[PDB]
Parts: sequence; C-alpha cells; structure tokens
Amino acid sequence: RCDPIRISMCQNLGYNVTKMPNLVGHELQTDAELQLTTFTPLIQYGCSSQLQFFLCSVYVPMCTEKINIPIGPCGGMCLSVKRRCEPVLKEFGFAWPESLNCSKFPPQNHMCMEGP
Ligand SMILES: CCCCCC/C=C\CCCCCCCC(=O)O
Ligand SMILES: *[C@@H]1O[C@H](CO)[C@@H](O)[C@H](O)[C@H]1NC(C)=O
Ligand SMILES: *[C@@H]1O[C@H](CO)[C@@H](O)[C@H](O)[C@H]1NC(C)=O
Repeated sequence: RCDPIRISMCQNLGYNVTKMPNLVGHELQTDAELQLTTFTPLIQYGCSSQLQFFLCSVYVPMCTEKINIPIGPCGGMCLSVKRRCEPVLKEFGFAWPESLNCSKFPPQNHMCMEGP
C-alpha cells in the first residue's frame, strides 16, 4: 500500500513514505524528482524555510496505512510560502506555478500537513 520515498531531498523529512499519484497527477517518483529540480535555485536562495517541505508534500505526498488518500499541504502553508517566494519568481519573469495554486489545497486540517 505505502511505498518508501526514493527521491533524494524529501528523504529525512517529517515523513518517509508516499503514494502516487501525487497532487500534480503523475504516477512516477522519477517524474516528481525531475519536476523538483526546476525549483533548486529557489530553494538555494532561501525565500522560505517551508519551501522544501511544501514542495515535497505536493510532489511526493505523505502516505499512511490508516488513510486512503495522499496527504498534501494545508492551504495556509501554501499561502505563507507563496507570499515569500512568488516575488522571487516574478522578478525573474516567472509566476506562481498553476500546479501550486493554493486553492487546490484544504485550508487548515479534510486532512493535511501544516508544517515540519
Ligand atoms: C524556479 C525558480 C528559478 C529561480 C529564478 C532563476 C534565478 C536565476 C536565473 C539565472 C539564469 C542563468 C543560468 C546560468 C546558466 C549557466 O550558468 O550555464
Ligand atoms: C520513517 O520511516 C522509518 C522506517 O522506514 C520509521 O522508523 C520512522 O518512524 C519514520 N519517521 C518518523 C518521523 O516516524
Ligand atoms: C486556483 O484555483 C481556482 C479555483 O479552481 C481558480 O479559479 C484559479 O484560476 C486558480 N489559479 C489561477 C492562477 O488560475
């Protein structure tokens, strides 16, 4: 039911187990791993200490045996991250990615993670 996380940067987080498809709809960890690399400069810059967790919880969501669904981030965390990191993307010609639209997440804990 609940496969371990083969993706490198999400490794020693709060949680160590996942279940595809993720909150982007993709079925393969190798895909998520690829789509995470695009954010490495953003992580390097440190616009938000919650960015790594937030991104991991989206692309490689928490799986527990007790729950049937993948557990992503609470909208609140997303908002906080977006507030800190969206300006960094805009100054370089980009925007907040659609796949990270805070509307597609539950507000507070529907169950979700709120932080580390
Ligand atoms: C996903 C967020 C991206 C963060 C914003 C990008 C930051 C700097 C962009 C500089 C682009 C130049 C890349 C250098 C190319 C090279 O060194 O070969
Ligand atoms: C992560 O998984 C290991 C086993 O793979 C487990 O022992 C550990 O409790 C998990 N993490 C946390 C925070 O419990
Ligand atoms: C976020 O989701 C809402 C609700 O579906 C949608 O109206 C909105 O267009 C999405 N975000 C963007 C930037 O389009």
